[PDB]
Amino acid sequence: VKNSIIWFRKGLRLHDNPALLEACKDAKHVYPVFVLDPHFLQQKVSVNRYNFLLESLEDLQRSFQARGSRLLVLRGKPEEVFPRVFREWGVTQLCFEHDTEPYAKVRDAAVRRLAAEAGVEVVTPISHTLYDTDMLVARNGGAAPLTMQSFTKLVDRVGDPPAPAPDPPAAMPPPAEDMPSAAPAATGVPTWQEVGFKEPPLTVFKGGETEALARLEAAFQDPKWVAGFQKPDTDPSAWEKPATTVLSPYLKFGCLSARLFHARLLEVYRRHPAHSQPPVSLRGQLLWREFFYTVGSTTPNFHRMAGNPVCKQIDWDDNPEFLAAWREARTGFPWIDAIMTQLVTWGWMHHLARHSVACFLTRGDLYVSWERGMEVFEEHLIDQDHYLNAANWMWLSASAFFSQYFRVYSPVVFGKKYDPEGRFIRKFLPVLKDMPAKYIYEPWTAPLEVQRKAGCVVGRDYPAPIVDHAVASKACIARMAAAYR
Ligand SMILES: Cc1cc2nc3c(=O)[nH]c(=O)nc-3n(C[C@H](O)[C@H](O)[C@H](O)COP(=O)(O)OP(=O)(O)OC[C@H]3O[C@@H](n4cnc5c(N)ncnc54)[C@H](O)[C@@H]3O)c2cc1C
Ligand SMILES: [Cl-]
Repeated sequence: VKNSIIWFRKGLRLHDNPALLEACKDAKHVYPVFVLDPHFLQQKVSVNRYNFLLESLEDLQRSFQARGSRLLVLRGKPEEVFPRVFREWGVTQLCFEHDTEPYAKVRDAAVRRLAAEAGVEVVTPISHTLYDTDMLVARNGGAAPLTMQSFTKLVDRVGDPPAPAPDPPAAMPPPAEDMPSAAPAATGVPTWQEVGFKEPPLTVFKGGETEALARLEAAFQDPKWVAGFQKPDTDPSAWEKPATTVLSPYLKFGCLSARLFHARLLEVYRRHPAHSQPPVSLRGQLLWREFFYTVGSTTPNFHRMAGNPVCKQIDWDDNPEFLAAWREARTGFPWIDAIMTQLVTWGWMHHLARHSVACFLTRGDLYVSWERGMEVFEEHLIDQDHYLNAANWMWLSASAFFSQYFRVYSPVVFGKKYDPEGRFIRKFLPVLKDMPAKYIYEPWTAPLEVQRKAGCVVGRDYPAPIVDHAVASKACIARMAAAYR
């Protein structure tokens, strides 16, 4: 008979899951499997992203039960768990979504060999990205493009990406009854307290495929906003209704199909001929995701500086005092400390908001390595993608893709253009809620009668600025110009 296993790592979804469909085809029994590392928290990972993953698994659980099945959350490592359940369940086929990530390439190489030892068929379709990221390198001559212009001219020569796969059947072959490794008490979705977190999550974005589809339909309620989308013209100060889609946490874990997003974008573009074009368009943002995935999967040490052939060797300073003040939201700049607060509370900030902290820490003011700030993002960001994190942090440090270090944001004037009243600051930094808008972005310039009337004395309730931006930026820019020579 055909007993199959659909292995979930990314792509935590039922729509456009081309492996679920193969695993359910002519199958007597289907085993939805997610391998969960029981330790990991004893080795880095906030309770915001892990609970977002757990909520995404609970959404798959309710979706599989509504179709007569059940999600199996197995404990242990894949190399130790799969050889057991292969012969316990009589597995003849193993399906899982393809992953071009470095740890994944090793992990999958190991499982495949084990699946070949047990006479199991391995089917790995491509559905996490838009196109075969390897066909994009092959058609280009054998090398990945290094500019967005050249990549967008490449995908247009390939054509439209594959359409989203059809929905799975309303009834699925359930797991076999009375299997020891499929016991409900052992294969259940754990909560954030049971895995070893003593702190509750504070994010406002819930995980799951159901929430990803609902937030998708909400963004497409106004097709005029979808068509004329220009990313660089958005608001980094909007928090009640973010100026963007906020679909990156769902696209990272796979709760939302990139093929479904692109297909819905083309439907709106066909009825709006004057829609925005890449890279500023909504489709262009998906192409940024596809551009960095193509380059990083073919580039050695992409997540690092040393050994990276595409990164610029920069003598970044080792200054734990500046790094700690930056990650603890105590730099003295309310605009910076608000975004670094939104980082640990929500796990998501606007793209231009992430531009201000990454520039302030690196080539702008503190001259600290982009790897140090990337490690701080890798823990709090609920949308933490390996290739997208690394390329964007090299972008902001003028170490790759970006070479314009004379462009430094002011930790005081950038946010004032969008939010002169400081609504964003008063929300995430309530210690400055009564400060007048004239000194909200520069509290150290406020009079002391003013400071006390508002309950924020600089040096007692809110720290002074750790650096002078005019002095710090002048010194960092000069060193960047020497390195680029
Ligand atoms: C220092 C730094 C680190 C970042 N780290 C991450 C990360 O770990 N994960 C992550 O998903 N994005 C990362 N980004 C990119 C960008 O900030 C986010 O994708 C964006 O803020 C998410 O908002 P959204 O989902 O509303 O995007 P939208 O503007 O609505 O775009 C929709 C989708 O396009 C993709 N996208 C958008 N902008 C980019 C971009 N610049 N690069 C690549 N793909 C993009 C995402 O999949 C996103 O969900 C980083 C950017 C910076 C400057
Ligand atoms: Cl600026």
